Amino acid sequence: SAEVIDRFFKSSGAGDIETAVECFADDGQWITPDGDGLGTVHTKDQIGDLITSMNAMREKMIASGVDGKFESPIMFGENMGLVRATVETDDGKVVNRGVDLFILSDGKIVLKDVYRKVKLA
Amino acid sequence: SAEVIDRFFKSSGAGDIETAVECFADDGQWITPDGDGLGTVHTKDQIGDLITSMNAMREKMIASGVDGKFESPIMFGENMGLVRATVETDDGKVVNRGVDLFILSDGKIVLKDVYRKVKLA
Amino acid sequence: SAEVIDRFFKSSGAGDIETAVECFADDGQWITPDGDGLGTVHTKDQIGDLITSMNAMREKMIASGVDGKFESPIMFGENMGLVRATVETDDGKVVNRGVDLFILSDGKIVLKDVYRKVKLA
Amino acid sequence: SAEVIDRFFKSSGAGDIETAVECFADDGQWITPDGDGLGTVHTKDQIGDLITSMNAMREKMIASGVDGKFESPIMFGENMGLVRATVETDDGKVVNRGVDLFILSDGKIVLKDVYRKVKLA
Ligand SMILES: CCC[C@H]1C(=O)CC(=O)O[C@@H]1CC(=O)/C(C)=C/C[C@@H]1O[C@@](C)(CCO)C[C@@H]1C
Ligand SMILES: CCC[C@H]1C(=O)CC(=O)O[C@@H]1CC(=O)/C(C)=C/C[C@@H]1O[C@@](C)(CCO)C[C@@H]1C
Ligand SMILES: CCC[C@H]1C(=O)CC(=O)O[C@@H]1CC(=O)/C(C)=C/C[C@@H]1O[C@@](C)(CCO)C[C@@H]1C
Ligand SMILES: CCC[C@H]1C(=O)CC(=O)O[C@@H]1CC(=O)/C(C)=C/C[C@@H]1O[C@@](C)(CCO)C[C@@H]1C
Repeated sequence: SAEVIDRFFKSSGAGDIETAVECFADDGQWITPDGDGLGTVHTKDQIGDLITSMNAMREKMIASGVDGKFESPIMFGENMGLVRATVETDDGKVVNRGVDLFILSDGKIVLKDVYRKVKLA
Repeated sequence: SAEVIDRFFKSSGAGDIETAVECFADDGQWITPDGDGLGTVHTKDQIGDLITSMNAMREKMIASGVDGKFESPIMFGENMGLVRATVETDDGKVVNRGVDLFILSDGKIVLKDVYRKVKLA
Repeated sequence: SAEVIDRFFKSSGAGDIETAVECFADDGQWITPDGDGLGTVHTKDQIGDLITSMNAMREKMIASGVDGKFESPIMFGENMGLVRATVETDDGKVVNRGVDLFILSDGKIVLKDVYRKVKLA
Repeated sequence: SAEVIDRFFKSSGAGDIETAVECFADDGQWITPDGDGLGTVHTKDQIGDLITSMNAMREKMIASGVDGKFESPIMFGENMGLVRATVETDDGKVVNRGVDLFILSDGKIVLKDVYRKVKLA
């Protein structure tokens, strides 16, 4: 169900690193679209740092008049959720859009990945 | 459910600006595929004007023998609907096609966005 | 439901022009991926001829060792079905693939369109 | 349902060639993204060899520090399942991703196909 995805967004968006991390199965992975290949894999014990570093990135974006807006997850059965994301300037300009994929197993996240429109570095 | 999406198409297609606007949550956004970026964001109080201006555009299209045809929304659970759109000439020629995304929250539209085949200016 | 889509494939695949045509609403359209634009629109009374001409095309393909294989439609609620198509040579070579979109209204087809991988003329 | 897809992954991943093969209808096809065209068709009696040869390929990949990870299938009704695949290096680098399509009929696989991001030879 969507509860673990909701919990993840709320806790990770406030810096409750420990709650956010615990949304992931011990074998779960969070794939970010950076690095040599199509992405970089983060395991559960890499994910707390990742959250912290993405929060710091978000603050720089905000200071520039840009921020991401995440919609409530759309569930496809119990084990998959799609989250629409839109990155917008305060002037009303979409600068990026994408979909966060969540694959769940047993109420935990086993895969978080993103598909984005603009391949930002 | 699809009722608010249906209400939106019927009212906005006839110029009932006030009913159409009220289909959107106060925090909702309607993204149009124009502007510097991947689109331009319209908030609820920008949406009435937008409807009026798109109706005027539609009349110019019709006078040229071109018009858009929208299918009934296909629901994915309660909170997402997809609307197929086809732009056709009176001679039977598809000139554009796309999908209108609706994300709902609490019976209101929180995101209307479009994906189109031809990136028309 | 899928019955009208199944009926359409069975009847149109055997040349029962009248049954196939009657699967379409009077306002339905069948879009083929040929012509000046992204496709060409066929109304209900253009569709019988279209079926005949596509059957004749299919026979030429078969004589060349190529044929299309259609899977059973995958339903998304009552009013949308997706049909996977694969075009294969008798030597085991996929030469095209795509998805037939069916949008239904009231048990009739209101839109049949195709998305294909190879933009064959 | 997903049972036949699960059975197929478990048995084919261990070399139980006979169980894996019997997951396919007698008319089923497994399409691999190699060959002259958009893929190559394997019938039921070609599929055992295919499994063996893909296992041997997998062992070479593993010896290079690369392996594929398959998620549990996401069902769309009874007759379609999507399986997310990610190919990763042991250093945490996604090198390929895709989706395995399964179309079922009567509890058997009638079509297995893949869509991949990187068109690897
Ligand atoms: C993992 C890739 C990140 C990108 C996507 O996933 C979709 C996209 O294109 O934009 C994203 C970047 C973005 O704009 C924001 C606001 C990231 C913030 C983070 O958001 C949380 C809630 C986790 C989800 O990322 C905690 C952080 C504050
Ligand atoms: C917001 C982008 C507009 C495009 C799409 O969304 C999908 C696409 O490619 O074509 C569209 C343009 C089009 O052809 C029409 C008929 C617009 C009319 C408007 O339609 C209403 C019902 C609202 C929905 O747009 C009120 C207006 C009369
Ligand atoms: C309308 C576009 C046609 C293409 C698609 O729709 C998907 C695709 O890429 O290949 C198709 C062409 C094809 O290979 C066949 C076998 C057409 C035969 C016709 O099939 C029937 C059953 C109607 C459905 O087309 C009656 C005809 C004998
Ligand atoms: C049929 C195309 C193969 C590719 C995909 O399907 C998705 C993708 O991009 O990567 C795949 C290649 C891959 O990395 C692995 C691990 C193949 C192993 C095989 O996996 C089993 C379980 C069958 C499913 O393939 C038995 C074999 C050991």
